[PDB]
Amino acid sequence: AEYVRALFDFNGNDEEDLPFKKGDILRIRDKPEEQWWNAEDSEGKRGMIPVPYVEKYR
Amino acid sequence: YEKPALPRKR
Ligand code: NA
Ligand code: NA
Ligand code: NA
Repeated sequence: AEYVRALFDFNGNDEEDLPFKKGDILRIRDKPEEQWWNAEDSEGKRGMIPVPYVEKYR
Repeated sequence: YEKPALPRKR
């Protein structure tokens, strides 16, 4: 699995999006676009995330 | 500190 960590907050402004807050660890599910990836949070919610707002989890 | 640009969608 591929995990990322949020660097910034994201409100989730389209309904496909997954909102998140800085520090959230998210699992990457799919990369349909270069900068928008499908991700899942610690509650199991899913949606699209802006890649610029996250880093590799390590 | 400064937030990146929110990227364009397809
Ligand atoms: Na991994
Ligand atoms: Na927000
Ligand atoms: Na969703």
